[PDB]
Amino acid sequence: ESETPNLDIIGKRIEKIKQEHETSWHYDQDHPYKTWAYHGSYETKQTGSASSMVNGVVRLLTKPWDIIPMVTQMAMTDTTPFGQQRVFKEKVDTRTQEPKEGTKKLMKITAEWLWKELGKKKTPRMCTREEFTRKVRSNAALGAIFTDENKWKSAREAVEDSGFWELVDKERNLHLEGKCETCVYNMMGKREKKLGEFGKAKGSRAIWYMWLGARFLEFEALGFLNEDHWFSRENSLSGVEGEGLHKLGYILRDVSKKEGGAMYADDTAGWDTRITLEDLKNEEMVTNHMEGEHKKLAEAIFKLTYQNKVVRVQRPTPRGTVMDIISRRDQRGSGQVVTYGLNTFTNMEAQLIRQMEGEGVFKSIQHLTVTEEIAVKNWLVRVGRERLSRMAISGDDCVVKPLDDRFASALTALNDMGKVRKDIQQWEPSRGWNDWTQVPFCSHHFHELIMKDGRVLVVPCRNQDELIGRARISQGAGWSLRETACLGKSYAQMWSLMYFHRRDLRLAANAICSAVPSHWVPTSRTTWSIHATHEWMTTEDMLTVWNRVWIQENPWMEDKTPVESWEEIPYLGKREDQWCGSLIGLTSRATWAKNIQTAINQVRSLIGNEEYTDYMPSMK
RNA sequence: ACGAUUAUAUCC
RNA sequence: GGAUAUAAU
Ligand SMILES: [Zn+2]
Ligand SMILES: [Zn+2]
Repeated sequence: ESETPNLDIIGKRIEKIKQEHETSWHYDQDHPYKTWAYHGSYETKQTGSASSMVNGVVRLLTKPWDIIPMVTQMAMTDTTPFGQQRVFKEKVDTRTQEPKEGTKKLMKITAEWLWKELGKKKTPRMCTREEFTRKVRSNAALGAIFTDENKWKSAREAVEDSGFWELVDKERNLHLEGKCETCVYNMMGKREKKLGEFGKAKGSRAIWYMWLGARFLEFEALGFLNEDHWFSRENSLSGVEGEGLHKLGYILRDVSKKEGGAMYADDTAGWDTRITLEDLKNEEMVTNHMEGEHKKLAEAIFKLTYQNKVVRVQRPTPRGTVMDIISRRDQRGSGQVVTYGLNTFTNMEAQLIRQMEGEGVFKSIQHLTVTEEIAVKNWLVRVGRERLSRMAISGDDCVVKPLDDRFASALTALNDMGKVRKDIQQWEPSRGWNDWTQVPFCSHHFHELIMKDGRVLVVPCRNQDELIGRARISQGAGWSLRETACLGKSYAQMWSLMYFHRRDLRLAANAICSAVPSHWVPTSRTTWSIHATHEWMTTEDMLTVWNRVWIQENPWMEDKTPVESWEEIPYLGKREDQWCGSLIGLTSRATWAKNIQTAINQVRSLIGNEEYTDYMPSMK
């Protein structure tokens, strides 16, 4: 299970790091790395956090959930080097057994077919520095590894300096030689909100980012997959790139119209970690569709920086905090320019193969019969593009409506490819949904909503406890009321646009809007401006948003007749609202709703003497 | 100091 | 077009 570094590929980098840190370079033999080649360590200062901050306005306005642990245990993640290392031991420090011969044959035939179909109406191309210069956020991370690279205070200042692009040229000229001297990953813990356990916040995932020079070189050679929308639903059939979250239910309802079995949406456990060097090499086949200088640069990124990664990660130790130089050949580095696009690719390929195994196209990994190989190639030819349309795929999240239900029990290939399902035994047959409105996708399910007009909407919907929990906490420490009042309204605005159809969220949302100064306009998470005459985001121009998104711009809404009142906008049926976590019918909820003006007036008085508006007469 | 890819709102 | 905020992979 040990990792075999190629020191002819990653060797010059590890050395350059060493040289810049000679006063501290040691070789800890207490290093915990069981499946990653460890190369050294040196001293460094801890970054990260594990605190969470209370949004007082929302917590005061959501009292019935105080008693609900699925709300109240929500916290920010632990991104300290402790939190990272736990995540590392649990998820990133693992090995996937190389797939069997049959599997590798299935994967290559399917990868090669896929790129030819993705390339029928697109052509790979280099991206431009001007293109990079316009896209990059101005405060995106510099991520400098070497001292030659730590000259700028922002990415904007950097891409407007000749000396930045001189560095980029030095590595660019190496890449065209087949060598790499400077592309090293940084590491951090994903800052997000997770349910805690036993009074401890938990880390979530790893985030790997190279420096801004390297990130351009990625973008130069592979950005075209994103910039030219290769994984659009139009181009790839299976993808859903570019569609927002509210529109995804419409994409699912269509998929459901196909004749087939149940609808399956099995999560893969730690997808990025389970990406194998075979995967990494099937993904590289896109270079077969490239040319000239472009082909060399794309090969350089793939072999020297994706299939040969030098990662630089923090580990707590008794003698302060240290920084390990570790290296892995396989795995997707979360934060590579190709993360979203190439997870969609490989997942498309995976599910297809799983579709094939259910249909009988091949009977066993380890061995692909000369005859069977012909049947696979002819199955893609015959039905492959249709099989792709039976799927909705967003990176590793996927929904597959297969031909029959033998899909559920077709798992030899999926497991051998390393794509182990989460929360189910390796060979436990799969759970499948016969009602598309209950299929999870991009952390939601989707309800068909009949309007008072008779028109139908499809709307996103999740367990309420999940949404209230997240509105009630925030980045930071301690408690806050004024500093996160506009943040509460932001959440309220989201509840009214996406989840207007949950009684509790629309009530809570009008409450938060009523309790927050109406003339305050957010300038950051914790700062704002005050306009003397204008209110911000009134219940009327909230309704303008609801129309603009759900009627005017909704391509599944042929009748563009607006709604004139918030009372026109319907709700889910009570039993469904209840099923999806609503508190109606509980006694705590009734009291909360009756005395809601009393709690609004508390928050008002706690905030101070500002200007307020009642958003509640939208529900009478 | 603050990844890539993306949707939406808002402010300019 | 940018920034801010939220959300998704
Ligand atoms: Zn390089
Ligand atoms: Zn629901």
